[PDB]
Amino acid sequence: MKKIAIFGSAFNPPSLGHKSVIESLSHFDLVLLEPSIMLDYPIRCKLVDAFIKDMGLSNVQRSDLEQALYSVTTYALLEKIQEIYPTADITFVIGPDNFFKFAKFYKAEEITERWTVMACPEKVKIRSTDIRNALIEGKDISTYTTPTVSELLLN
Amino acid sequence: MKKIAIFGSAFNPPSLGHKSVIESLSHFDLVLLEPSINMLDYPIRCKLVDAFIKDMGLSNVQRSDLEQALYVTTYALLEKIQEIYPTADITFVIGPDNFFKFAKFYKAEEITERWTVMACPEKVSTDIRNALIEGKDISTYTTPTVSELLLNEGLYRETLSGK
Ligand SMILES: [Cl-]
Ligand SMILES: [Cl-]
Repeated sequence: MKKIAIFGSAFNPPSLGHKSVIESLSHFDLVLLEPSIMLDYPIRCKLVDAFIKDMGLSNVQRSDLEQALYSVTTYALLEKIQEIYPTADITFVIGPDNFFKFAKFYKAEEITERWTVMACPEKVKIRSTDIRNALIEGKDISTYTTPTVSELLLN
Repeated sequence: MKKIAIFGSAFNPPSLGHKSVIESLSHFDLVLLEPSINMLDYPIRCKLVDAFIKDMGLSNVQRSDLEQALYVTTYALLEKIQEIYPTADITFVIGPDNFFKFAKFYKAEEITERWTVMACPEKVSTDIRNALIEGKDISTYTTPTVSELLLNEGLYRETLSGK
């Protein structure tokens, strides 16, 4: 791996919103989906695994760096992935909202000395709260996420 | 081709700081350097950028002059680039200083709706301009052919337009 992108999110649940970001990253050697430590962590991990299967994109894997680090800061996460892959160049994938407020992040300056920070457009716009509310309300969520994820959510 | 990164800068003059950003973009199919419009005249900056590209020896980098053609906000520039390469995915590249000032860009939010924005780390131009005016060594600030052109034409120290 030379170019590694790491995309942290609640993935609560993974949605077509996340997919619209992740599918833009085909030029990276490895794209790591790191679920943050309401759906509990083990279920979110299973949902992310289903999501990855559904997307069928060769460069995407789930990462669990927060598990050994466990609050877990972006800095700590990037430091850890850099230690695992010393020869790689690391890119942190962020939402635009956080991109605009990055100066407030713990060790923001230090991050910008070491690593790339990338905001990808959210071409599909879906709030997690809206999906989880749809589940409670009993409405169809098949167009909100990928098929295996939706099957797992209903169960 | 499919992944195109655009890096705008004054390139006034191109430095090892610019190189540190551009060399991180090997994963893009094409990287376009767009010089913007103590400011050296645009055609001279273009000449420096051409030498800089040759010096870096990175096969995916080209100079682009679409700003000259539009004579220009980032928003307008990206719209034009998307027009020229309609099937490409475009990423706009900035360094840390513009990164923390990005909200101030014209239609910054609309940019993020349409295109990827990437802030690359500075691992390594105003220091060069200062060293040239004072006769100090610049060989550690820029690439060899750029240094040659800066000195030979008396850029900054004696002229800004070469006229
Ligand atoms: Cl989420
Ligand atoms: Cl500059």
